[PDB]
Amino acid sequence: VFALGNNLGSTDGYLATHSQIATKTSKPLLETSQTVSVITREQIDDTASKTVQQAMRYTPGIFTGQVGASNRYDYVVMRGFADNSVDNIYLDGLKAMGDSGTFSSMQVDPYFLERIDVLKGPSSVLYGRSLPGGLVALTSKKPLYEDYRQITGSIGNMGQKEMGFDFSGPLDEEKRIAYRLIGLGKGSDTQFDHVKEERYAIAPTLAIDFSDDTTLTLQGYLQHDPNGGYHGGVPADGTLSHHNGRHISREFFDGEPSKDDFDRTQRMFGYQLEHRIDDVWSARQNFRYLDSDVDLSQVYAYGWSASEPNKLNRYFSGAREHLQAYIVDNMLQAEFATGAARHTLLTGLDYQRRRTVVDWRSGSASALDAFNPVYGDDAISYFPDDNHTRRLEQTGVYLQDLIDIDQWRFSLGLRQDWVSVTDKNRSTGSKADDDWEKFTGRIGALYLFDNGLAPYVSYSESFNPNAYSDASGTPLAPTEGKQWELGLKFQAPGSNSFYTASLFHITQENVASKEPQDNFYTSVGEVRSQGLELEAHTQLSDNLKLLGSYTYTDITYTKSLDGNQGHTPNQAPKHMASLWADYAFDAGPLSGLSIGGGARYVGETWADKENTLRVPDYTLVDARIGYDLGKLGLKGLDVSLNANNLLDKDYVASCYSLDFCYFGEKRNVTATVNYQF
Ligand SMILES: O=C1CCC(=O)N(O)C/C=C\CCNC(=O)CCC(=O)N(O)CCCCCNC(=O)CCC(=O)N(O)CCCCCN1
Ligand SMILES: [Fe+3]
Repeated sequence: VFALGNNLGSTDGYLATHSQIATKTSKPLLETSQTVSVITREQIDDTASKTVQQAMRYTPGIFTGQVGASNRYDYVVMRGFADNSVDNIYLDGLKAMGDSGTFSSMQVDPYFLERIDVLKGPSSVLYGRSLPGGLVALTSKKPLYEDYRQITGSIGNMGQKEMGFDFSGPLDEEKRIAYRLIGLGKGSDTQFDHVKEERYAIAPTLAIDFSDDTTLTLQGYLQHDPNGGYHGGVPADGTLSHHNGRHISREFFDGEPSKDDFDRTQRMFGYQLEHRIDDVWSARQNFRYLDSDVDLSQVYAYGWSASEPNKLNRYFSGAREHLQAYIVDNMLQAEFATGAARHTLLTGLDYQRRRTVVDWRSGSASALDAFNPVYGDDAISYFPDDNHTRRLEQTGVYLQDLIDIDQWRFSLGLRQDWVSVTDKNRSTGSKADDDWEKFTGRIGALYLFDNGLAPYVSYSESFNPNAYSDASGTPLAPTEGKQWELGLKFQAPGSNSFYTASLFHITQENVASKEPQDNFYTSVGEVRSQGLELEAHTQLSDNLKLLGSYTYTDITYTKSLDGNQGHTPNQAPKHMASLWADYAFDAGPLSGLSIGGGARYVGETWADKENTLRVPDYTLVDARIGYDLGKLGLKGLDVSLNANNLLDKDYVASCYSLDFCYFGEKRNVTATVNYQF
């Protein structure tokens, strides 16, 4: 029922059957001509992820470690495209609406979600401004039409506090009206010294059934991060090498406790409206408005001091940003048939308007003795202020037809966009003002075999506004992703196991490169990613579940005046592989017990785009044990005990630069308890 803007599959533990992220209507994973991965609530829960970015540790084509063990932002690197990777999250069908050009990027706390879909490659024909990596859609919890009431509390190493509830049920006699109220306060320290994480989040949801054929859902999300944990980055020289014989803490705080602040207040409001006209015509409208306050004040290590032996330079950055943004998507779907062809035709109009105000401050601070340092001097030789107002408008009209004929399943997509990005410098009084029309197209064919085997070709296209200056101080013409993808999807009919293989080849044009001392960017640049993703979910018995993934990424600068042509980028492991298992007990003394575990393997990261040194291929173990002490005879009460990186390793995640390497997260430990009623 409905299926326009709805997934409507069946999840069985770690595997789902349908997804619309590649479709904007429920189409089963096995018939869709794109690379989709679903991360279930159970996957997130069992695997003890604290972050959207953490959830996808076990997913092929995804690099989790762009900024290492810092839970401030969600850096998801899809197929080795890391430039812009914060701008990749879609919430309940609509863009997150952050500013990857300021500090105002959002975090959706997994507790509020129940499902993560992930699409790969150029995904713009339905979504618009997007990356050639792909994108990630968070389907949050919706109202349940019968009482579900649960409370949690997790304690962990690193002084981790979590406590949350999730209440839902019908308010109505006729049960046409249902609600949901999620909420969670959440503390933590981090491995890092003098950093504290906080979050306080609530989420009311009200779902109404007016007719049999019409349903309006009302959405609200308030989230307060009074502290942002850690976000610094320390040099290659004392991490990858020894720096004069010693080489930095796994807890090293490059900042200043005196002057350490991160304050993000996320206030969202929206609705999803669904109306069925005919058994042919259904139309949906999704809207969201966002309002976010970000206050930063960080002092950070930028490379070694010439004049002091074992101390780093420290520079200040400070922000007060208020962002306003609203996005709407209006769709119109005809399910109809014409001779043997089942036409599933969508036309769509989406509009998003964003406006950021930014007050940026910066300067010099004291240097810091990198091994066993002393804190206390916190004056700043400020630089000039830099205050902007950034606007962005985006109007999108798109049209899509899924043709079912015999065993063939065809996807056609066409989209027009009209973008307008503005950057008024309030300090200078100078405003850059650029407008763009670009046209994207997708085309995807797949034969479904009666045995449940399905090859598919697919060609798709991406676009996104450049983040650079036209050596005239103007936004450059936007970057363009093109993809050939070939793949093989398979599921025997009486199995609960699913197999994906993807061959991809993605070129991305007009990416900002220049002559090195010369500092005036030109847009003739090109990046080329190709490879093969292998993803496997398998049931053996009712208690056994498995995940296995393999990823080969050949990413190159096909053009760069940087001097880096033929240079493969940093933060892009050529190979990657992961595995996860979970065993429960049917009957006997161990019934209600679930032991689980797996491992992740990352390949070699380059520290720099000139490719001067690689980063140790690191390889981590995650484990857990859970007793549903409901088998004792306390029904609805259950405990989990999880631990990540069981070998408590001190590795670096990756490096942006040689001056900037990010530490891998240490052994995280959970113990958590749940009652339901
Ligand atoms: O090294 C890192 C990770 C990467 C990083 O923070 N960057 O500077 C930029 C690299 C990644 C781009 C992904 N975008 C974001 O994470 C959005 C927020 C962010 O951290 N940004 O860099 C974007 C802010 C735009 C302003 C440009 N930079 C600054 O004002 C100070 C440096 C700046 O951008 N900072 O946040 C402070 C620099 C301190 C380094 C601590 N963190
Ligand atoms: Fe930054």
